[PDB]
Amino acid sequence: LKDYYYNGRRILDKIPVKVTWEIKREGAEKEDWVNQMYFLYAPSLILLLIVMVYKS
Amino acid sequence: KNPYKKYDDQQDRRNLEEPLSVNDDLYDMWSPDRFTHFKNQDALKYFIGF
Amino acid sequence: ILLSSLYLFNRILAWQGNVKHFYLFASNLLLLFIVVLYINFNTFSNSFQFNFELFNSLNPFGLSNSDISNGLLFGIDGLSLTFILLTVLLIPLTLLGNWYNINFNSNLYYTLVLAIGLVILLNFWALDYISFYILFEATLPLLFILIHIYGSSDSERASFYVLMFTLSGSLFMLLSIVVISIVLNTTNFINHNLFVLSLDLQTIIWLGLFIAIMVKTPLFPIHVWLPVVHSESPLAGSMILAGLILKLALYAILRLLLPLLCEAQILYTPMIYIISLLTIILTSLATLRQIDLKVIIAYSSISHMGIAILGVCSNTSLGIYGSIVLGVAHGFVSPALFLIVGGILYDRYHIRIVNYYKGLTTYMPQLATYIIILSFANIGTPLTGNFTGEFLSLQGGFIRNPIIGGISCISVLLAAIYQLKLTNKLTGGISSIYMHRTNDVTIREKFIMNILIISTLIIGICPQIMYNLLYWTVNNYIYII
Amino acid sequence: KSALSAVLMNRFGDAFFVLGLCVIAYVFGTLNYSTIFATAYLINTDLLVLIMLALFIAAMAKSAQFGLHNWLTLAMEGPTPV
Amino acid sequence: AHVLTKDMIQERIVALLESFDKVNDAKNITATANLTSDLGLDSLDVVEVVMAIEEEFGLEIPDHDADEIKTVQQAIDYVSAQPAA
Amino acid sequence: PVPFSAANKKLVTSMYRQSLKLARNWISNRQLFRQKAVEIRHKFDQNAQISNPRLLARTLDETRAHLYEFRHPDPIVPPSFPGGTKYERNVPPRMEKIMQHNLYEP
Amino acid sequence: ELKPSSAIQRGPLNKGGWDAPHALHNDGAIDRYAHWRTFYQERFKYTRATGKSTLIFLVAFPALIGYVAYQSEGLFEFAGKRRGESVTTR
Amino acid sequence: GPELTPAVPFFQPYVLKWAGVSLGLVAFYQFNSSYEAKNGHTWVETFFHPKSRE
Ligand SMILES: CCCCCCCCCCCCCCCCCC(=O)OC[C@H](COP(=O)(O)OCCN)OC(=O)CCCCCCCCCCCCCCCCC
Repeated sequence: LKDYYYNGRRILDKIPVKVTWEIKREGAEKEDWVNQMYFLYAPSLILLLIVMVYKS
Repeated sequence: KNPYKKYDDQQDRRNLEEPLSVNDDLYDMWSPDRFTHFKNQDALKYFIGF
Repeated sequence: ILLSSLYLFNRILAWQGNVKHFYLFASNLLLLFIVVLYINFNTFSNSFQFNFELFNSLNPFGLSNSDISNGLLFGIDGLSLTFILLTVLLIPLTLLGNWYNINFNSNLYYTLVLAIGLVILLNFWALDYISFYILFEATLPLLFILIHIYGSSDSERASFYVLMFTLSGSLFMLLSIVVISIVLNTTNFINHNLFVLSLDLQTIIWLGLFIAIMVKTPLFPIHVWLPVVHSESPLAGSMILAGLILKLALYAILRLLLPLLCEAQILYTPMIYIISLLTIILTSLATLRQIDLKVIIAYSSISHMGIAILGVCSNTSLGIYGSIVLGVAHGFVSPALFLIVGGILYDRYHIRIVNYYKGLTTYMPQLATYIIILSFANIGTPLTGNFTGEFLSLQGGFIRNPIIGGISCISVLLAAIYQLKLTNKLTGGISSIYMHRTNDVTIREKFIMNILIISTLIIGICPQIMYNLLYWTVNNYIYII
Repeated sequence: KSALSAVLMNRFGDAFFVLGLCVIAYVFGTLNYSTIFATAYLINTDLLVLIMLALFIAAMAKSAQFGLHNWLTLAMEGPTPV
Repeated sequence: AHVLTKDMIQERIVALLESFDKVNDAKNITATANLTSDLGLDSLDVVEVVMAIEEEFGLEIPDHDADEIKTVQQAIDYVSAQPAA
Repeated sequence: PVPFSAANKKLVTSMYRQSLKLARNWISNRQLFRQKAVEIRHKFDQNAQISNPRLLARTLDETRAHLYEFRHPDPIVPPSFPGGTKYERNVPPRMEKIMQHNLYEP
Repeated sequence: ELKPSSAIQRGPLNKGGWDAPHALHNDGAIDRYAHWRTFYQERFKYTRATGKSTLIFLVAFPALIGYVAYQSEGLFEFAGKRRGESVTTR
Repeated sequence: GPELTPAVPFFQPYVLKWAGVSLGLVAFYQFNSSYEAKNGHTWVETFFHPKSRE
């Protein structure tokens, strides 16, 4: 499935939703790393900065 | 190199597959500018003399 | 917990088939855990705090609650906490920087990368010479395999260099550690400044320790392995090798050498200054005639390491603080530059020769802006941690020896030269004829670069923010009567 | 290339600037104007000459004295309002 | 801004040649006239004329392309081939 | 070295153009430039018919030497040409489609 | 008579992946130049010129720096020095 | 009058993300300082529980 989805997306330039290959690329495109890096990693880094500020 | 000839890369004045000298980095377009009007030795004479 | 978490790992592997999401999650948890440890770290105390012992005879598979210590000791002070924070900031980024370009046998690749990160993190916890040495060597076979299987065209020679040079230096370090072991019958870092060896034996032990330092830093004239290894390594290898592994040598100087061999270190300091000045000047000039992007970036690290050495061996508080700050800032900025040359350009064009690149600004304005920012950060523009580290290191060096540090001040110019010579050609001029237009930098690439730039800017504007972990450290190692 | 000229010649100046800052911090213990002007009249003259020479090489590059002038005329590559 | 047209180029070149004193006749200057043949311009005289043309339209003719133009129409098509002139 | 040939013509014409360019570069005043230009043409006219090889080759070598003695440090070039102040300013981009490099990521 | 087991079925090794379009148009001349520059150590020889560079940078320059660094060790103290005071200690 | 390019929304995702994080950090700083003036200590300090020096 992943092979089919990504190959269609890469050749046609169309997202395989909407269901016949729509062009609507604006938005609705989340990568598989975003949730981790934005809700765990980045808040962890913010907390580290706050802790350093008040530890100083 | 005369800049009215035509080159595949006009800015670099180079043609594709043209051989490079081993010290090509000292002779390409991005290398330090060279001055032709005087020889380097004579320019040294003039600068020291001034 | 361990049983349950292993079951979790196994099921995720069964269903997804790619281990990388689990590894990203584990590393992010590790970073959060280290931040929690920092929250509970007492700063008004120069004693090691989160101590534990492994492989004690009474509990070989557990933690030691015994009155005899014969296992391997671990614990942290402020100095080690600084580098641990750098390590856990960097590891998830080294996973994320290879998210899409590893396609064949990717599970092994990510396992190697995460293992190398975890070994380095444990190395910073080690509290005795043997535990330190074990974790110091354990990275070499992992790096050998990673570079051999997933490196570029010349990666066999590179894997052999990264194994053989580091083993070569490490074995002389091993001679020194054996001598310490049999002469003192103790090996730990908690009380090793209480043992005062005779000056002659000190002078001998110093040589082995410093040969290992010379290969690992690296210093002139045993540096020539680093450009090859960096150039042929896959991206995660380069990021770890430049951001973390080279910092182990600076840490080794502070932790293994200065507290034990103080008098010999005083005697040997002018020789260190000779070596560091040679490193700075000669490697900076040699960078000017390189034609491989990754090689140029790799050569830059060596000169910055020379400046850090000059700071850390200056016998001044400012010099040691500058060396540590420089190490951290380099750990931010150098992985970003390696990301640009071996992650972004190399994944689009699969080539590293400088002649092919020109005028990227036309189609990729964002990448050009990143290049400009990271270049001026790399040459020590103020408000960047690189400037703070270099400036304090040069202050300490100048105090230690005015002539040598004064001459060392030319590094400002020399670094500017090689770096800006590269960026001038990369961004300016007409778009190159040899390459077709590609995408500008992606969201993932921008995320990594943004993390690194914000870190270097935060410590560049207010370097004092590290002092709460380091103010004991800047006094723990200077030798003044 | 004109921009590279300017940035590199002024980095030469900035190298001597950093040298001067190191001397100033070592000799005076501070970079503040108030303290340096408070105590400069008591300072050893060789040290003051070292500091001022480094600072003058920096200013020389910035103000295009005949040592390090060359970038000034190359800077006319930029737009006229610049 | 300012933009030239093929006829403007032609009119300028024709006035230019009309101003030259070494020419045979003024009325005989055609678009496809040959300077060497019809106007009877010397070897060096056509050089003087090419130099006048470049001094008039503000461009720089290389040696190899200067000697190639033999007719007035050749001159006009060359001057219209150049973007900045 | 021919007294009158196509190659000889090409050489002498290139050189006379060089002389006029040089004179324009050196002389600020327009009237005097016309004076010197007329004189250059006279000098070029007088030696036009030299037939024997030695004398022609000698005159060509000596005029080459004269030109080299009078070379200008910085000639006048129009701004849009190679030596110009506007050369390669605001070069319009090649229009070009984005080649993809990765299956998953743009 | 000694042959590998018939029970073994070997196929080709394909690393897979998406063949991207070739975004780089390789120049053979530049590649040859880069190969010569990258593997220069394989062809290096000791001649007069290369030996002279060896003697300047690996022998002479270290000796100059070493003389300077061992002669000037402990010589200077600058902190708060006043007029008439020696800035040297020996 | 120069030409017009297509309309572009002022608040991009990057504007919202960076402004939000930065302004939230400054708001947190001021709240901590005010909570310190009232309570006696920074609200962030309360989560600090190191072992005693002894
Ligand atoms: C093959 C290479 C050579 C291998 C030789 C070494 C192998 C070691 C294997 C890794 C295991 C070490 C990490 C786990 C040990 C820590 C467990 C622990 O509980 O630490 C004890 C310490 C004090 O705990 P306690 O006295 O019981 O009081 C608790 C009060 N609530 O509690 C603490 O203060 C917390 C200590 C945190 C330490 C951070 C450890 C970070 C890394 C953890 C995993 C590393 C895995 C490395 C894998 C590659 C192999 C090197």
